Amino acid sequence: VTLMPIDCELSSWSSWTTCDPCQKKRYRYAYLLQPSQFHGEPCNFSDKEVEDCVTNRPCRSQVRCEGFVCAQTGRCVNRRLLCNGDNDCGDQSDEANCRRIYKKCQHEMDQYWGIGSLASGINLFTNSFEGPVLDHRYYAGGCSPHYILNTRFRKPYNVESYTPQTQGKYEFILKEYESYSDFERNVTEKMASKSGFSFGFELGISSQSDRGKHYIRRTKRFSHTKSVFLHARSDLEVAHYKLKPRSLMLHYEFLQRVKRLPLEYSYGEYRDLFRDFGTHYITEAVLGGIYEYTLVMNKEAMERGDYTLNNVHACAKNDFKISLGVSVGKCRGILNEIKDRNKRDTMVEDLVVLVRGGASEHITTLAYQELPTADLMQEWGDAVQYNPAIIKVKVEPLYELVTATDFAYSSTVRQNMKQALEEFQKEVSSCHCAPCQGNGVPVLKGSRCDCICPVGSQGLACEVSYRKNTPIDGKWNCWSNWSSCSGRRKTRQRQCNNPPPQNGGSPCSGPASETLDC
Amino acid sequence: AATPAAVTCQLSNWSEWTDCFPCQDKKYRHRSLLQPNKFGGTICSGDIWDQASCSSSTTCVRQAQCGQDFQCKETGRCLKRHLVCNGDQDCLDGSDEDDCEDVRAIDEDCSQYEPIPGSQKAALGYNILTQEDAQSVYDASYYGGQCETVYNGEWRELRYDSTCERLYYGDDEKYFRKPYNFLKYHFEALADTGISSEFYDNANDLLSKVKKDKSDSFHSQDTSFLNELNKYNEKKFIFTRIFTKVQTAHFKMRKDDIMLDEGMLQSLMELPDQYNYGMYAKFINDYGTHYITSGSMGGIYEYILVIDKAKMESLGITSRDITTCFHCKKFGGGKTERARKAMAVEDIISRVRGGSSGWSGGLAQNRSTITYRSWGRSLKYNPVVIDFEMQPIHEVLRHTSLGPLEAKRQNLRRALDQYLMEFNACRCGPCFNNGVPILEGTSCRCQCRLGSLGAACEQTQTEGAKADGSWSCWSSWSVCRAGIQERRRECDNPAPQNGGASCPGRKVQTQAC
Amino acid sequence: SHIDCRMSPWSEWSQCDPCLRQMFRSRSIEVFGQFNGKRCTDAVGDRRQCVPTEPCEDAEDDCGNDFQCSTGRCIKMRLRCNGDNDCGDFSDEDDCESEPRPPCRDRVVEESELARTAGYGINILGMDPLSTPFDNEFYNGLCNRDRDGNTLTYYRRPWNVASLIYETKGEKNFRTEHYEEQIEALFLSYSSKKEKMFLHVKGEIHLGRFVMRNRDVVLTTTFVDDIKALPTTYEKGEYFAFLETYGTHYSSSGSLGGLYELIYVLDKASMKRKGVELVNITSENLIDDVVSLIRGGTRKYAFELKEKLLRGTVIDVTDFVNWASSINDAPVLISQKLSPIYNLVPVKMKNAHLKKQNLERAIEDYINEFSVRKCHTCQNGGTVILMDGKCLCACPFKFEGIACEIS
Ligand SMILES: *[C@@H]1O[C@H](CO)[C@@H](O[C@@H]2O[C@H](CO)[C@@H](O)[C@H](O)[C@@H]2NC(C)=O)[C@H](O)[C@H]1NC(C)=O
Ligand SMILES: *[C@@H]1O[C@H](CO)[C@@H](O[C@@H]2O[C@H](CO)[C@@H](O)[C@H](O)[C@H]2NC(C)=O)[C@H](O)[C@H]1NC(C)=O
Ligand SMILES: *[C@@H]1O[C@H](CO)[C@@H](O[C@@H]2O[C@H](CO)[C@@H](O)[C@H](O)[C@H]2NC(C)=O)[C@H](O)[C@H]1NC(C)=O
Repeated sequence: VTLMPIDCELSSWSSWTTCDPCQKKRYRYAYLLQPSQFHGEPCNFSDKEVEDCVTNRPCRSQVRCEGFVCAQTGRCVNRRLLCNGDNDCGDQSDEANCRRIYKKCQHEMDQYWGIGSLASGINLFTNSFEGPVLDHRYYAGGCSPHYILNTRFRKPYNVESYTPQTQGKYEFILKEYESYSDFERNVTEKMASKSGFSFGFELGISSQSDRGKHYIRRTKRFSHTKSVFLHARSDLEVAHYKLKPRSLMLHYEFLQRVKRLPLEYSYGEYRDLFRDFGTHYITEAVLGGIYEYTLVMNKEAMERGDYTLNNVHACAKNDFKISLGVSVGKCRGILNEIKDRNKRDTMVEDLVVLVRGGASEHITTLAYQELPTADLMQEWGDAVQYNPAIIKVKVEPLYELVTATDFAYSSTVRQNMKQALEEFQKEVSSCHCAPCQGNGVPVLKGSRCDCICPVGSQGLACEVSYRKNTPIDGKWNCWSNWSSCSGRRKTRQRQCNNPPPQNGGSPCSGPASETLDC
Repeated sequence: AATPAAVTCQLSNWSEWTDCFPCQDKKYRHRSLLQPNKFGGTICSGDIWDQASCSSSTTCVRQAQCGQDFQCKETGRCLKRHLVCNGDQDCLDGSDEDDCEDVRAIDEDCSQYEPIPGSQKAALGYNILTQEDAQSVYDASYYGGQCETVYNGEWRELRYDSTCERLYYGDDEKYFRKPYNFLKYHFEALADTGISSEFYDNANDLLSKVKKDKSDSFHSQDTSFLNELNKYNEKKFIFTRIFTKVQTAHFKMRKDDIMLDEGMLQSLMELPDQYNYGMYAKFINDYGTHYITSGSMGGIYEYILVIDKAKMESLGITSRDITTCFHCKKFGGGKTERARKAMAVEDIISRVRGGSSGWSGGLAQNRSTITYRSWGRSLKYNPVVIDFEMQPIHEVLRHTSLGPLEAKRQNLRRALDQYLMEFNACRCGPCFNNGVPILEGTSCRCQCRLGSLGAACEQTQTEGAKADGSWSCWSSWSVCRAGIQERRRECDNPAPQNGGASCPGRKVQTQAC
Repeated sequence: SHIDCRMSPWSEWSQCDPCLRQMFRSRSIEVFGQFNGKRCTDAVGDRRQCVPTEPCEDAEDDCGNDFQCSTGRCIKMRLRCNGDNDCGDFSDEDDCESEPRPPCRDRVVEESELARTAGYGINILGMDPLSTPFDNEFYNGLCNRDRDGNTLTYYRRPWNVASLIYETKGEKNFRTEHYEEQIEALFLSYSSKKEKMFLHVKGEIHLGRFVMRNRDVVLTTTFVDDIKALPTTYEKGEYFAFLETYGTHYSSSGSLGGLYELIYVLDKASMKRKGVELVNITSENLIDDVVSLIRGGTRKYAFELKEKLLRGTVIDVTDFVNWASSINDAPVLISQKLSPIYNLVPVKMKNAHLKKQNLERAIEDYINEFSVRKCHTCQNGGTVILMDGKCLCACPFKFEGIACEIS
């Protein structure tokens, strides 16, 4: 069989760690040794295990709150943020039982459109949003007037600026190429010969020989090649967002999940943390939308035509007359004719379209195969104001949120996150997968790996295509372990997909080998 | 292949009644499905599962499932007490909101925002054997007293005030209340389109003619021979594929403290801690083999068109003719034959998953700027679960607020392992011609693609075409004589009929004793 | 000859059912009346009034602390005073005079028709949908609002329907096949021309699926009453009449939608034939056969599309859209998951289990008793068909007749 399903493999357990003095629990975990692929069996969702403990030792109490404590959330909030007219808890505790609530933001104020998306962490290795890490609805007062057009906004406490730095870059490149070549010949041969004798002597003798020969040859060959490349792209930018550098108010959920992290290092918990919330958070971003269109046409026609003819004639007549008469007429011929015609017509077309940001109406109409009307591009860019994608991102790793202001043992947790994150970058890399066929890209998807098959390819491994051969791009295998310290080094065999096969495409990226101080 | 025969659906005898469960006053018993009805034949009227009223002679000693937590009367949902009188009915009983003297016990002023539309399907269980929604696993309507909202980026909706001439967008539905079980519900407008189109057309023609003539006359003899062959070959192949995938949401389900649906909760507590296959089988059949924990919400369109045309024509003729003269005699003979064969086959599949019956039908009929735009508009209102990740139904238990449940969880794992290889579609017989076997309840179908007809898709309007094999069901486990057990399966249900693909997976399976 | 149908003797009379005042007989259908014999229209069962030989063991029961309505249904007290009609004839609400509290506090919610009809009864014999046995006007005091999805109108999902998801799908599937041959050649000799064409087109639309609640399900009063009015003994005719009025199954889940289909087949052959025995023949035959089907949607659009579909006319997508949109008004149950109707016979009822078993057996006998299996064979292997009370077969070839007896 061509395919062979490969089941998930994951390691034997770690040791149990020692009982966590605060969590009164102990932990155990396993590493994903091999993701399941090609419809292999998926492993049980138990790469983590947990146990309860006796309290072999106490630990530090939860960090002192000098402010008010929000009853349900336990958000430590400043006493100036009570009776404020705003919920600063995610709960009414701040405003609960206030004798008088002094509404500061009396006006009608909108939140910045999509601002709460940016409070989500991202998995940088996936570039995909995760659970909320920051609370962008916490205003902590504020109520400075921020306007966009006539619409006035209330900025989150966390956000330093959200400002409509509008810009747009269009780019159109059309390249059409034609070649034709034609070749013909016409060629002809005819030969005729006669020889006869007729004499009187009494006696009479006569002889006649007839020869005719014709040869004809024709050849025709035609090639027609017609090639079109059309790449169009619109980069639209609508707002600039920056997070404040300092004293961020975290989201409750992230706060608590951090609170539950073990003080002893055990990768499984920080792994689950990243899988919930990801690895990084967005300090600065450019918000807008992308449209990108790319069509490839190759039209190749060839014709070949051949004609061959041979003709031969022979007749001979010899007659002797002296009454006596004898005659023979003897004649023979062969005709040969060949016609041979071969024609091939091949058309290969592919299109890819890609859109981000805006309303679904505009997104899909732009997802049709026709280049858009300027009107619909206007309508799309109008609607991107309200539902933009994130074009540019500048990120900081999530551990930079872990701050003593919020968490006991902040340094320890921070360091654990660094270590865990480093291991996480290894374990979640796509390098681990078996190679796709068909120039497919393996996307690791938790414990199993999916081949994103290109346009014109199908099946679990992209094994189905009508194209006989197409360039296969090279893919790195996983980088080696760290070389033992006398200097530090890694290597990549560029092997996992071989770059050369099937008119092999690009070689892999550099570097093939990476070296460092220990 | 001639039609296979019907078989009657067949069930084993009843298992014995379970002892009458003290809290439920119910006896239970199960049959096992020894044979579905397969290619027609008498369906079972018997169900695989049965339950009967029975007084237990013993009290519900366990009824005290919860202490300090507030437990609803109707249902074992135990709530953290801040939720009592919190203003939101946190169980179907509503008792947590009953007799609440303290109106200021309400948690927050959230209710103006309605729940995310379409959030309910993310709640429902999934049955991988039938690809059908089950009952709810998650409580889709539970907020835990929290007021997490979600910015609906498509909130814009034109309104015209005739009295003003103002043309404006109505603010309504600018946000949705996120249900507690959703960790995230990222509105994110994406589209990706991919098209390929490949045309291969080849035509070849040959002619070959021989004449061979001899005449010799004084008595007259004259012999002529002709050989001529003409042979035409044409093959025309068109394949085009369009995949346009639109996304509007990414949603993820919390891995912690999953608030099970009330019905699921009850049904779960009713399960015995001892293994009883019938009970857990019923549970899986109700809530599905699998529950979902990752989502995108989208519309999808796919268009596939394949046309093959081939024409082959041949003429052959020979003659030999001969003559003897001076009285005159003439003879001749030879072989001539003529044939033409031609065929064309064409099919299209156009399918849309997305937000309106009218426009999704229209776009299934007719691809255009008009149907793409109007279907995209319709996706504003009725997006669909376009992709999801899932886990076995038993893994929720680890993640529930309840605790270990590990007896139940292991029982459910065993039951699943069985159920997946009892109600498996493989046990419906060979669907020929790439028909899909389906086992619903106790009964089988073959779903036939349009070329095929009949109970097994067996008869075909044309006489033979490439159709793929499929696996038989796994045999029983061997005895494990060593510490290892074996299981065997053959790519013969059906065999690849005309050299279609051999089915890809393992022929042989092996297992720890 | 035709064969006249035949029936069993009457069974013995049952004993008198002490609560039902009645006695019963059974009568098997020995032969259906093949070849257009006498139809067996006569009743499979019979019943007679009886003055009962013993006192009735009452069918009433004490619901205790539950509210017991004017109808037999008992409901929990909180459902009284809901404003919603939680029982028969508002008796749960006529029980209430003060402090009414709708669970749809401060708002109006539409009643979904697709929810009202969900849970269709089904008879396995022709899979005809009967009316839902579920009382889909029972909300159990909830206000779960859902969008129609094809419209922004929000509707209250009834308690029985665990899910009603507008998981819209549209499909068109098309295939064409064309085949053509020309062939030129005691002994037999023939030369032939042959052409085969097949064309198959169907489209499906899915409006959404309902899933009926596995548990705690509340049924119509007439359904439960008709389970009460049942002999407790097995009485073939009385359970058959129950299954005939409710169906042997219900859809525990189903997809509503619309469907259209067009099939075209053409087969053309020309033959020349000459034979010699130790004749000359010329023949032309043409067969052209077209069928057009539409299901669901409003009549105007459904039929306009179906006619425009049947003609070679190219359909303007606007009319197809108008039909597919009107499917929202008149859906059809295009698919279902079938559960045996006796699974709705509620636990906690007198002889509930026994009536379950008896219905199981009655459905067995009903499948069997109306089985075509006991019709005589077709003479040319055509499909035997059980009509109403008579049996025949049909064959498509030149072999023809009420049993294909000739050709
Ligand atoms: C075999 O029968 C053929 C008809 O059954 C007959 O064909 C006919 O020939 C006629 C002239 O002789 C012609 O006018 C008429 O149209 C017809 N053609 C067809 C297609 O039916 C063949 O001649 C006959 N064969 C022999 C050898 O007599
Ligand atoms: C080979 O001969 C053919 C036949 O004469 C040429 O084609 C003809 O060209 C003349 C003049 O251009 C036209 O008037 C005829 O209509 C053509 N006939 C056909 C059938 O093509 C052909 O051009 C010659 N090719 C070469 C290479 O000499
Ligand atoms: C899809 O449907 C539309 C609407 O019926 C069709 O629109 C027609 O397009 C042709 C050109 O392709 C024009 O000649 C007609 O005037 C158009 N009609 C209208 C009302 O605009 C379209 O042709 C259809 N396309 C396909 C591929 O079926």
